[PDB]
Amino acid sequence: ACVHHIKRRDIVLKWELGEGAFGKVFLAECHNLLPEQDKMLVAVKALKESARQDFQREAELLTMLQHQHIVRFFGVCTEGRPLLMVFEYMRHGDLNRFLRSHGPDAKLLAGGEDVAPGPLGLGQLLAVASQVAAGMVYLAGLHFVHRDLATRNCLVGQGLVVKIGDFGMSRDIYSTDYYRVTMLPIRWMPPESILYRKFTTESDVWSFGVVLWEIFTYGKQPWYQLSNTEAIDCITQGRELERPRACPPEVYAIMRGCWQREPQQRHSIKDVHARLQALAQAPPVYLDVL
Ligand SMILES: Cc1ccc2nc(CSc3nnc(NC(=O)Nc4cccc(C(F)(F)F)c4)s3)cc(=O)n2c1
Repeated sequence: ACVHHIKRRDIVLKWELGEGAFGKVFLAECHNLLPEQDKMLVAVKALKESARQDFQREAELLTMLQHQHIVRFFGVCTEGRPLLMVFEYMRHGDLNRFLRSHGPDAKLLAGGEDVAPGPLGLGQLLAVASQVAAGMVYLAGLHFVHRDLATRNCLVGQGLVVKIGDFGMSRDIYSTDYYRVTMLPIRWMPPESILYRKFTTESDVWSFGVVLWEIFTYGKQPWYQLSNTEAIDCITQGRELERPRACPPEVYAIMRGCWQREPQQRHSIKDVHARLQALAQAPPVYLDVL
């Protein structure tokens, strides 16, 4: 009723794209979806079913959260089974894979339609960071706490448009990004979330700090040199991730502003976005000097 509905005959499955424990994702054609295009490509998540409640709850939530830098959700197909969720197709996949595929080792081959060859430049990295921050501003505005913000949960589309999601499936491809106790994204979590199990807007800005670090390391795992327990010890004792090689000091300052140990002392995501956007939009003369 709140959720938009799509007729099963308007979805034509093409092939699989990914697969987790709670579902499979297919590339599909969807007819009569938008006035612009009579036919268009979409990504279809098929539920592996109790789970219908979570499914319907997720659909209601996704419909509410719709915005420029949040993953575009078109609606549901509930006529017969399996229950389908229909999303915008994002051709570059998740931001972590994208970052790794354009690292400091990348050359002409990595070049493409949307992106230059070689490592992503400072200007491109800032544009990615800015888009993610804009998504987190919107969620902060609505008083929603993500709890699992990381580059693996962001998608990258044509023209390097970047959008936040939350893929149940991330627990499968990126299993080593979680500590199993339930699965906790320890490496992305602030001391108050690890110690006291409190998750807030402020724990999300900490996590965004880590996302910024991921971006400027071309998708390396935070604390990759550490086991899960060693990482808990480090975070709880106040160790901070080192400045990435590609990160200018100005941007590392924005990361540190996210990692203030006291939640209330962390900069607001709005301030973080404001600074990163200014930098993303700054002229090459300015950016060449950082
Ligand atoms: C090559 C490739 C591979 C995979 C692929 N996958 C897709 C979408 S898959 C998908 N599944 N479930 C989803 N749900 C979800 O994110 N819910 C959610 C829950 C809470 C909060 C929020 C948030 F973030 F908005 F706040 C979102 S989004 C499109 C595509 O184009 N893909 C392309």
